[PDB]
Amino acid sequence: DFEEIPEEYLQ
Amino acid sequence: IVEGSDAEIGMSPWQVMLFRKSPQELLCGASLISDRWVLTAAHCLLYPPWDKNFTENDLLVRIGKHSRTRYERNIEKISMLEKIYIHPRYNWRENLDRDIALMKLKKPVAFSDYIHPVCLPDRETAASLLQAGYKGRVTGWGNLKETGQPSVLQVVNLPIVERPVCKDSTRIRITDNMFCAGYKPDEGKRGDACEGDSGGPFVMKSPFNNRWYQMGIVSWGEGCDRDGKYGFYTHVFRLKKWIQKVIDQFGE
Amino acid sequence: TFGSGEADCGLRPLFEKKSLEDKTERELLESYIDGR
Ligand code: NA
Ligand SMILES: [Zn+2]
Ligand SMILES: [Zn+2]
Repeated sequence: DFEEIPEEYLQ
Repeated sequence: IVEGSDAEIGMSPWQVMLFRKSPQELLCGASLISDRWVLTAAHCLLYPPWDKNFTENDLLVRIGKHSRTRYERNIEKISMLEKIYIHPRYNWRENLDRDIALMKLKKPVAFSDYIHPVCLPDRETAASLLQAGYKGRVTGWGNLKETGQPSVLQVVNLPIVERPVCKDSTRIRITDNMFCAGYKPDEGKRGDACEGDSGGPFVMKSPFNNRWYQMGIVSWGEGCDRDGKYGFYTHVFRLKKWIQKVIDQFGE
Repeated sequence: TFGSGEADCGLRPLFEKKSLEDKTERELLESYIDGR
């Protein structure tokens, strides 16, 4: 349901 | 938020969203108090009865949001946590007494029109605004009914309830570190916080200095908007020394 | 952060700072037996 967030914030 | 409406842009700049990395799901709400500290309800992070125990590494803090599910490019900011502090006497075994937690972010966030912290009340302000009948506001991306999720941030303004009436609405021990708010069945007005809103703020606008203060935190309830029940919140002023301590002991 | 906030805490760039009111604040201020 949420939208993909910029990979960089997971690492 | 049950029977609450969509918010406006820039309405609650302090409202934070606590996100889980995997699955990527909304977990709780929180508020920004300085550029490095976020404040939430401890049970959002630790609740042994259901084996909940999150750590820095499992969460993300999204600030500047409006929409619940979209990555609002260029408007929101995403930060990582450095440390989480729970109140040493958080009582999860009985009534979530002292349901407060502090999160230190990795780096400070910059403010904008959409990101700005909220004030924390001082004795005088608490004393003048925490009165029964005074309405306060709560916001969140929580459930819209008990049993139906919103697309935007919701709001609702609720009156504070007289302690005895709060007390006679439940079989749980209410302490002095909690207050309850909501409309009596007789007031024909509704609204309440619900699953997904916990941790968010309850603020009041000071008619003396036009500022918003966070008087409470969404803590618990028995369902969402049941007639006869009220929602309980953590009493931020009563736990403010705690707050101060960790902040001037671990940063700012 | 601490008492009374942080300094520039509590004033919203799109409302207080512009002297614009959001549609329900009136409701609160009125509950404190009215404010001006
Ligand atoms: Na109710
Ligand atoms: Zn909860
Ligand atoms: Zn529940």
